[PDB]
Amino acid sequence: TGRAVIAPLTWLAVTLLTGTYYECAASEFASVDHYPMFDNVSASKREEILAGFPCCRSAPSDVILVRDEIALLHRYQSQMLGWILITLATIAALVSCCVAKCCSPLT
Amino acid sequence: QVQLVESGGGLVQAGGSLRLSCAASHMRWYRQREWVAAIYAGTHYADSVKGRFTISRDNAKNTVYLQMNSLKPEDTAVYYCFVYIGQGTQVTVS
Amino acid sequence: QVQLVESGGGLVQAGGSLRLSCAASHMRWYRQREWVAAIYAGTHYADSVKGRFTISRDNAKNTVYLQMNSLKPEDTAVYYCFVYIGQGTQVTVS
Amino acid sequence: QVQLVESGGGLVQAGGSLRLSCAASHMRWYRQREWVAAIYAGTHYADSVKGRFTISRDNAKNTVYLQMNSLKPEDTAVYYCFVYIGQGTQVTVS
Repeated sequence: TGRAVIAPLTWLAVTLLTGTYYECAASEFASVDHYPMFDNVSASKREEILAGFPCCRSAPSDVILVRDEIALLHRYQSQMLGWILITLATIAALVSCCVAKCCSPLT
Repeated sequence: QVQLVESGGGLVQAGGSLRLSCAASHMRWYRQREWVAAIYAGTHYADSVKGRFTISRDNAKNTVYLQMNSLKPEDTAVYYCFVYIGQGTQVTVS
Repeated sequence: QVQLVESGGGLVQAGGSLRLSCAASHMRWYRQREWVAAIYAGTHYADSVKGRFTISRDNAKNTVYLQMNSLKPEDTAVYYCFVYIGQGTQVTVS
Repeated sequence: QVQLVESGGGLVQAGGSLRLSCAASHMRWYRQREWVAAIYAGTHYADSVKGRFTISRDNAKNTVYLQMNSLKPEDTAVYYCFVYIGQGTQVTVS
């Protein structure tokens, strides 16, 4: 089992460390209540700009700094997620070995 | 029911000053569409128009004033108002 | 039953102003054929004429007005209207 | 209840001296936004303007005065006061 799962876990850890997948995946779930500039009372242009800025739409119109911050946050969050996963994985492995050393009839 | 009307426009040559007033019955200023300035008294200015533009608003008159100094022909465009979209008035510099 | 008739053609010197009035008995504007502007009061312009031409329609007169500002001889062409192809008028700038 | 208003600016030729007076009802100077000088009565200055600007405050008048010497057109900017942001005044040197 360990050799079977070592490849996808490495895949997931590398992807979460890189953070680009997390950036292009969790951008539309960002928070806008903190930013007064992202009010967008129309309730429509907010989501299109939220989905469109992370990809290639730089648009240096006094917005980039704001978007930069959000990216950083996601990156930070991304790292944490990856780290957490690794820790949990390790713990699981240990407890699995414990089962292999508790439920095994063999000496 | 809130109506936005742009006032104070016209034609001013290079080196002059212009004042833009919008009546509203967190404001934004735009030109064409290019973002210009926004207010909360906290104020923001675009880099392309930084060092030149000034925006202020007073709650008593429910009007927003934009101060403009040493205008140049490079900013020949119609200015719109945002918060609902204002009518927008054309301003030309020659 | 709807015929687009355009008025305002002739000869205008460089840097002048002209009004091309198209009467209709979501409109588009083309020049020759190249797209110029599109209206519904949202207006769109090509980057060639961005900030130069202004298109406005009114349902009271069923007419569409395009404002030609900062005219030059380089833009000498014939302007057509589209909803059906407008006949158009040739505008020459010297 | 504390308000900051700037005074003493204007147009001054190169090589002259000008006085900035700000009314307040530990102050720093900003030009635009670049930091200029700070006060306690110890004062701190930036290298780009060091040796030309001197800032002093008096508690009796509850005002801050900055002495600018050998002004040049290269530093043409509007100067703001920070303790809250002052309105500021525009200075131009020919």
